[PDB]
Amino acid sequence: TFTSDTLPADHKAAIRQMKHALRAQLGDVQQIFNQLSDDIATRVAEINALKAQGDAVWPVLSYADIKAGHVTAEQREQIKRRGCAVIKGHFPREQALGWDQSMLDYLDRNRFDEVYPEIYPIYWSQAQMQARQSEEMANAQSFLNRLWTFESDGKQWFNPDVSVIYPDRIRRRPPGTTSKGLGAHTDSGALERWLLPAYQRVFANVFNGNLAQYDPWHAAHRTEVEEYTVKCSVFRTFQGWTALSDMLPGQGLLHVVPIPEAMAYVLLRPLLDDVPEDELCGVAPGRVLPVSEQWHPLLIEALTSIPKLEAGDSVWWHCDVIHSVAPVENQQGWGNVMYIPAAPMCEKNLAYAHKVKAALEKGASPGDFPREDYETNWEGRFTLADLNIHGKRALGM
Repeated sequence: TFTSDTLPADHKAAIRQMKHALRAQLGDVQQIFNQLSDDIATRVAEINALKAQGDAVWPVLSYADIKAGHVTAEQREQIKRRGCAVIKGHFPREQALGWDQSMLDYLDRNRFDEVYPEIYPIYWSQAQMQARQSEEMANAQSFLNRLWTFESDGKQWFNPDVSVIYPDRIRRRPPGTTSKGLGAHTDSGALERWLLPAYQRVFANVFNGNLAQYDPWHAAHRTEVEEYTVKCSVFRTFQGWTALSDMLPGQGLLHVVPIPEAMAYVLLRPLLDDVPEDELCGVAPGRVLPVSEQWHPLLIEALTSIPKLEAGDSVWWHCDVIHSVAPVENQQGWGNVMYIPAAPMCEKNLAYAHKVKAALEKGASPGDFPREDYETNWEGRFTLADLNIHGKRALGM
């Protein structure tokens, strides 16, 4: 047919056959697209009404409620409707600020300046690993993972109560920073969204025109997705990060299209009649899937900034959620973040977990990132001996 488990040799030819196949399957894609657009528009309307009232768009939950298990059904519903969430006070402010200073002292101790939106190529600081295997992070990941329908029919697609250690970096942006930011896009695959057999199953109700039956919270088959090698090696239910510093409004902040089903619009857009044969509305090999005003005006107008944050808060967004980082000139305040996602245990993530453990043991850069291995001979590094039981399970040990 047109699907391919790995990068097709001639991606343009594969794209042309996929369009012919799916357009035939859809029958009247334009009509389907208009209805989906109207539905998405109801959400955009809700969002603008909230913004007009100065009301919060991003769902806001207190970590206190997550910890006590007192998040209401209405709150859970809201997160599922918006596809994102802010966890207030996930970690006390002084703990998050302490982590930031701890990592700086770690860098000084190992003379980083002599051996080396500045993204730090460090992964094994005490702060990073302790935050990752903390009871607070575990409670958050479990809660978020459970917003998904992970058990479908007679199969459990993933363990929502155990998330794998996904070693990532930290980003520090001091006052005065001027950055272009990052254009709107989605991760977890680009061309794969259309050509990967697994994604054809995930988005079956999108490509067959039964949008009413498409549920972005249905986990089935997402765990079978393997991004092309031209990259993320794990299945994430939510991307996310913890604020290491307070973050002020308008200062080049994270924005998202708080509509998880927006991906359906993205998937059908290239199938309309104003799209060149070979083109996929900006999608290109080895690049993140872009979302623009040119191809997705309805979606771009829904981009919504995170609200003001205090160090210790954490923000999360569904794996299909479109996000960006607005540009900033002469940034006020700091913009420090520690990236920590939610990747529930499953065959795919267990395979990466074994690799993570080996990298940790050596203090080397994780496979998904550039091979810099700065920490291989650093002192004060988090080691296997520092792992608590939760950390061990998160590493498939």
